[PDB]
Formats: sequence, structure tokens, C-alpha cells
Amino acid sequence: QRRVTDFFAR
Amino acid sequence: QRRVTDFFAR
Amino acid sequence: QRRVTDFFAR
Amino acid sequence: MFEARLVQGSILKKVLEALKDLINEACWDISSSGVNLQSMDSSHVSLVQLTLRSEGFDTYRCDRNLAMGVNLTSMSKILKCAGNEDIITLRAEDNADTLALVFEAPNQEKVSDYEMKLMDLDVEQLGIPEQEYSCVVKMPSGEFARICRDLSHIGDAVVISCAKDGVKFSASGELGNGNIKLSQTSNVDKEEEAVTIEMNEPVQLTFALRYLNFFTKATPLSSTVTLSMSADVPLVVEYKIADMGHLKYYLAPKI
Amino acid sequence: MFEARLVQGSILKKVLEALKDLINEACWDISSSGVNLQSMDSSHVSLVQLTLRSEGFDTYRCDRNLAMGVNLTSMSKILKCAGNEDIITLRAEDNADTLALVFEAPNQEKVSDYEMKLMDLDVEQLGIPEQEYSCVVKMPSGEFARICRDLSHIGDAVVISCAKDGVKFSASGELGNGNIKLSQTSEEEAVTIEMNEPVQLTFALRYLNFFTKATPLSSTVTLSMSADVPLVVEYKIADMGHLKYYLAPKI
Amino acid sequence: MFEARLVQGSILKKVLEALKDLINEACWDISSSGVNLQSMDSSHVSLVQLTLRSEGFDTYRCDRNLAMGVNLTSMSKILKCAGNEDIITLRAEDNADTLALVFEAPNQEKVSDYEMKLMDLDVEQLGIPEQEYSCVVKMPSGEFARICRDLSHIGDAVVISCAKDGVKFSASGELGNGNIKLSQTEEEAVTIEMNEPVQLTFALRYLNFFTKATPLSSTVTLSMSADVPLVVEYKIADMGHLKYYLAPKI
Repeated sequence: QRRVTDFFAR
Repeated sequence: QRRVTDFFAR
Repeated sequence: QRRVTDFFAR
Repeated sequence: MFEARLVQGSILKKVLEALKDLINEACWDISSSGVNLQSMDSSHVSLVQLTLRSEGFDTYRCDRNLAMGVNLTSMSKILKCAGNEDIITLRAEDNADTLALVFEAPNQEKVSDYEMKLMDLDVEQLGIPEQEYSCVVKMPSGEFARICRDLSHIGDAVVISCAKDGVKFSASGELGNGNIKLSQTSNVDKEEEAVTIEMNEPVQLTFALRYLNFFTKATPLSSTVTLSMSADVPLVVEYKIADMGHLKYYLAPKI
Repeated sequence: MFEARLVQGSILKKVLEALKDLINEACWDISSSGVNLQSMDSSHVSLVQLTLRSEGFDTYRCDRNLAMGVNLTSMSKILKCAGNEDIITLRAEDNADTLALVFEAPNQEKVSDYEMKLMDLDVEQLGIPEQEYSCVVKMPSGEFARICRDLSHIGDAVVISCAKDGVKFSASGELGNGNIKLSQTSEEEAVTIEMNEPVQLTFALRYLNFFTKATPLSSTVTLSMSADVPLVVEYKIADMGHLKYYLAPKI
Repeated sequence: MFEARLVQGSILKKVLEALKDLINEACWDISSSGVNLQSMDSSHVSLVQLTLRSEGFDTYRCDRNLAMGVNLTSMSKILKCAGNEDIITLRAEDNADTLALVFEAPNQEKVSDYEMKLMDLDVEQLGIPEQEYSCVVKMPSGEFARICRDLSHIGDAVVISCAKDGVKFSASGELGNGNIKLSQTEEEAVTIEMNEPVQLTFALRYLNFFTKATPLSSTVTLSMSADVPLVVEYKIADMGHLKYYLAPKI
């Protein structure tokens, strides 16, 4: 499982 | 929380 | 209580 | 002997749903005038006052007054075995410590016939005197349940405030707080859908919701419920049992 | 290979509801003549006897006889993934230890397709020969359930007494005791009694309650009793087979 | 101040059912253009993106942009006290740390009126850009739920494979394994705008929390591309949308 934090950022 | 004990008798 | 393994076999 | 037959059986099932959850044991007072139950819950905070006039039974024989001590849980488990359309008949040998119930399916086939042990029950019944009340609110019994449950998500206790205009239920809680205002209603199309207030003077009182929630178990007995309050004396939540009797609940207020 | 297709899928879901709660494992006997399951529950007090004649399937191919060992809980969890209107097809590669189920939504452009591991299980079947019974009661399967549940609020065991006039279910309890009399009636709503001689027997309700899980399989149920021999609760699976439950009596 | 009135109250109850179970706290971004909520669940694996355009409210006033910090559990417990036909009005004194909700029964001359404490919360969220996706599947939102629940009896993770013909959800498990194929076929329809084939693996644990939005829409659309998040988009008719983002595996 990847984190969806990993694909997009602030 | 007063009770019904003390509003009616017997 | 009883068993139904009492009436029928192999 | 005593022998009462009730054509609408469901009334007696609906009754024991209201009670069984609030009071385990209770003394039924049988007499020619009919069937009278009065009990407090084990906390002594609420009081139940069932009346079923003899008038409202299809058949009613009763030679001497009885005091039948009934475990209401036992009697609920038995009325659970009665179909809704079933014709329920109570029968008690006066000189016996058991009560018989007979359920006749109104159509066909079949007749259930149960028999339940009674208990000795010296119950000091209380003397509720009849009174002018300050406020009386008649409203749909559903809307009263809907209200009591909704404020339970908020708070422990409801504050019932009552004017001419309308009536306001208020609760404070950890998460927030809320107010429900019912206004008095003319333009309905149903006499029972209406909210109406006979009001001598304004009242505001605080009650435990814990309890009002057990009371609303009577909600399938009546279109409407009436609330009677006065300054520093018990709330009376009265469910009419059409053409038969009434079920009154008394709750003591706080401070 | 073996491959059976059932247009009314719901029958097979309704079956596995009746069973899964009474028996975890069970051996399916596949053959030309159709599908035969016979199991006792873990207590050895009740016995289940499912028959689905091959006749009653829309398609039925079966080259050698199989004994498919199925965990019924596993197979219930899978039939849960089948819509009631779905067209269920069982398929077993003979030379394979897995069973495939295919659910086709009665339409097109939706097809579920599951595949469940099978286990080795000794089909030591019991003998049950068909018999003249003393009493046979046919009644609505609903009313039998309604009765069995209601007496459970009273007692552990029901006493089933049977005359010409009607049939009487009785229970004793801590709280009191209770009696239900059904009379015989003059079309599945009917109560009827083919009666050689009167019977009164005692059975555990615990069990009769697991049996009534079959109630959505049939309009009616028939009860066949004789003096000191097992009760047979037979749910007809219309134009397809039957599900017979055997319960041993007491004293 | 800010003050919005929504004639179809049920929309706001249905929303907070979808969310409350996935995210306890969340920052509502109020502005002219309307109401925007974006949160990740505590695991940082899923992301929720609610949009309610101001235009789809019966009344909408809002003087400066706000960031209202709401415990969604608290706010669910309160919208539970609102009838489905009720006319819901949010009001937040800018100069206040509490949010008011007023439920007017459209019939009954009855009016519920709750008032809930707000919290400070970092509104500084993620920058999900709009993209061409490889596959897009539109299907009945029911059938998507029905599928996601059914494979949960089988396995932990679903593999969503997408061709021109149709779309296939696959799960492996302890007891066995299964495949559900939808073929292409107004809201009852299954349809696939497809640039190129995609196959991805997702946790069902999460897709099940998403299908809690199923009573918001006739249909749902799934947008996938190679090794980037699945977007499960529930349309909130003539009002906005609720987009769920889930990260794939390996």
C-alpha cells in the first residue's frame, strides 16, 4: 500500500 | 433529581 | 436426550 | 372467578411492551370497575398508572377483587406468543396462584393457551391526587418520541419550557446543545396531528431523558400524548388507550 | 467433468441458509440421478438429508460420481455474493479438488465467477429406509416456525401430541407453561393429518429452531412421527427435491 | 458572518454519513464560491474532497473566507436530530468559535436549533490537480457497493482491470477467489471512456468506507491511471460532488 500523501503534496 | 417517594403517600 | 445414530448405520 | 375477553388482543401486547422494560414485577388490581396497575420503577423516580375500564372489554366477569402479582417479563414473553389479530382472554381462579391467557386466532386452525405462575406482592400503591395543572400540552405521540430520542444524542436531561405561543425542549451536552420549539397549530388536516396548550401560567422544569425514553415505548398505544406540568411537581405523560383506558407515566423533576 | 445450471439460483442460497448454521462440513454426492447430501450435526442428535433430482436442473452433466467435501460456511459466504434472480452454475473439474460457481445476472454484462477449495470427507452415510409412520401432519411451514419459536420463550422441549381432530404442541418452563392446538382444516394454508394411531413425543426446541431455517424453501412442511423413533421434518423443494431433518426423541 | 440555507436538508445528513466514519475532525473552507472540505483519513492512504457550490444553496451569504474546524462525529450526532424533509440552515458568527445549525420542519410548525463548538485546524491541504485519466467507468452506485461488499467476504484487496469491452473486479482469499465482470451497456447504464488498459490493486477495507456515499447518487464514476490514485466520484446532483482518492499497491 502506497500513501496518497506520496502522489500529491501541499 | 428529587424522587416520587417524596411527592405522594400510602 | 437420545441419539439419531441409534436407528440407522453404514 | 375473574374472566375478561379482549377482541383487539394487540392492545394488551402493546401495553406490556411499554411496561416490561421499566418494571419487572407489578400488582394488577382486578375489580368490577376493571383492571388497575400502579408501580414505581426500582429507582423510585418514575411511576406507572395503567387503567383498563371493564367497559372496554368484550366480556368481563369479576366476583371478588383480586391483587394478582405478575412478573411482567414472564407475561411479555407469553404475549409475544399471541398474533396481532388474536382474541386474548385472561382467566384467574380467585382461589388460585396462577393466571391463564387464551389466544384465539380470529380466522382459522388454531388456539394458543398459556398459564403463568403469580407471586404474592404487598405493594404500597401511592395516592396521586387529581390537580389543576399549570400547563397541558397535547401533541402527536410520534413527535414527542422523535424529540426525546433526538435530545438523547445531546444531553442527559431536557428542560421543558411552556408558554401560550408554544413549548420548548432544551438539552446541553459535551458536543454542543440544542432547542426544539413546537408552536400551537390551527391549520392541520388531522385532529391528532395538532399541537395545543391549555396554559394557566408559564412552567419550566428539568427531567432525566434516560426515563422519558422508556415512556415513549407507549408511543404505539396512541395518536397523541398529553404532558401535564406544574412548578416543582411531577410531569404526567398520559397515553390515551382509545375506548378502553389510559396509561399515565409520572416523572419527578430536579433541584 | 460435472456441470449443473439452476435458473432459479435463490433455491441454492435458501438451502445453504438452512444447513450452514447446523453443519460446518458436509460431503455432496454427485451422480446421474442428481445431488445427495446427508450429514449429522456435531452432537449426533439431528440428521439432514438433502436430495436435488438432476431432472429439476436446467442443465445437468456428470460423467463419474463425485464426493465433493465442502465447508458449508465457506460456500454460504460465496452464495451471499449471488443475487436472488441470478442463474447459478456449479462446475467441478473431476481431476480437480476445487468447485467453481458462476452467477449470471438474468440480463447480460454482469457475471460473478467464484472458485472454492474442496476437502477429503468420509461419506459414511446412515441407512434411513422409508417407512409407514403413525402420524403425518402437513401444515403451513410459517405456522410451524411461528409455533417452534413461540414455545422457545416458554421451555427447552416441546411435547407434540397428535389425534384425528388436530395436533397439540406443549411446553413447560420456569415462568409457566403453554399449549398450541392446531385443528385439521377443509390451499397450502391447510392443516391435514394422515393418522394410523395417536402419538405423543418430546423433542428439544434448540434443534427444531435450526430446522425452521428451511421455512423459506416451502409453502408447507410435513411432520412424520412414530412411538420412540425420530421425527422427520420434510420441507418440499418444489419440482426439484426435498430437505428432510431427523430429530431423536427423549426418555 | 456566514449563513447558508439548504432546502433539501437530507443532502447534508447523507454527506456527514459518508465522512464521519472515515475522518473525525475536518476543516470546512467557506468562501463566495461555496463550501470546500478536503481531509485525509488518519492513515494518509485515502483522501476526501467535498465541494458544494454556493449557487446550489437556497440562501448563501459569506463576508470573508472562513476555515471552520468541525469534529464530524459531533456534527453527525446533531444532523441525526434533523428530519429528512427538514430545511437546514448553517450560521457561523465570523467573530465566534461556534457554528449554529437550524432545522425547520417544512410541514410541522416545529423548529430544532443546535449550536456546536468549533476547533482551530490547519486548512493548508493537498493540491490534487485535474487530469486526463487512462480509464473512466460510470456505473450504478448501488452495483459498485454490491460488488465492493461481496468481494470483502473473499479477500482484503481487489484488483480492478479495465478494457474496452468491460471492467473486472478480482479478489483472492483464504476460502477461495472470485471475479466480477461488468460489460458496457440513463443511470442503470455501465459505460467506459478508455484511453488505454489499466489494472490496479486497492484495499477493500477503504472502498467499503467510500460506498457509504452510495445514497448521494444514482451513479458513481471510477477514474484510474497506471500507478496513481483511484478517484471514486459521487455526484451530488445540481449542488457539487464528493471525490474519494485511494492509493494503489506494490
